[PDB]
Amino acid sequence: KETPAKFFQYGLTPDRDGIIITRYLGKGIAVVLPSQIDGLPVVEVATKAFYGCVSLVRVSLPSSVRMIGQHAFDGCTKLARIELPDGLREIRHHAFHKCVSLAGIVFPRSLQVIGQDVFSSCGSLVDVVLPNSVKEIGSGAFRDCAELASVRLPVGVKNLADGLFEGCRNLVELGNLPEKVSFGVGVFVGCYRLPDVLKRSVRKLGYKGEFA
Repeated sequence: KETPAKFFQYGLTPDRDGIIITRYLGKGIAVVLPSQIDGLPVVEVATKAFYGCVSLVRVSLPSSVRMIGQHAFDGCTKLARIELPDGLREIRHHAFHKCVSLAGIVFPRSLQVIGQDVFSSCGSLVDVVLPNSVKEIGSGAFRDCAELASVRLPVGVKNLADGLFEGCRNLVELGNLPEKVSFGVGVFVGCYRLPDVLKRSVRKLGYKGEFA
C-alpha cells in the first residue's frame, strides 16, 4: 500500500546504505512509510519529521526503521494508532509529546531506549507494556498521561527516572516492580489513584518522594 516517496523529504544515512525521513509533506489520514526509497531501506524517522501533523490518524512504520528522533510526532493530536516495526531500537525525547489521541501502543521486542518526556501529555494512553529489552527510560516519559491506568515495567529495571509518572492521576497498576530499584525525584507526584498495597511496596523499596 506504501505512501509514495514524493510525500516525504529525506536524506541519506552517513554510510550511504539507508534513507532517513526528514519530513512528511502530505496531509492524509494514514501514512504507510515505505520500507525503501529507490532501493535503500528506510531506517530512521528524523527529528520533528511529523511535527504538528494534526491530520494523521494512523501511521505504519516498516521493520527497517531503527530510530524515531526527537519530537518526531510532537503535536500529532489525532494520531490514534501507530504500527511500530520490530526493528525499532530507540525513541528519542518528546517523540510523541501531546499525542492526545494515542490510546494504546504496542512496543516491539527490539526496543532498547525511551528518551525523556516521550509520551508527555499523551492524555488518552491507557495501558503500556514495556518489553524486557527496554534498558533505558528517560525522565518524565509518561508525564501527564492522565488516562494511564496500567504500566508493566521491564523485568530488570534498575531506576525509575525523575518524574516518570508525574501527573498520572489514573495510574493504579505497576507490574514487574523489582525486588530492588532506585528512585529519581518526584517519580509518583500526582498519582492519586495508586492502591495502598502498591504505595507500601514502593515505600518498602525506598521511595521517599510524594505520591501526590
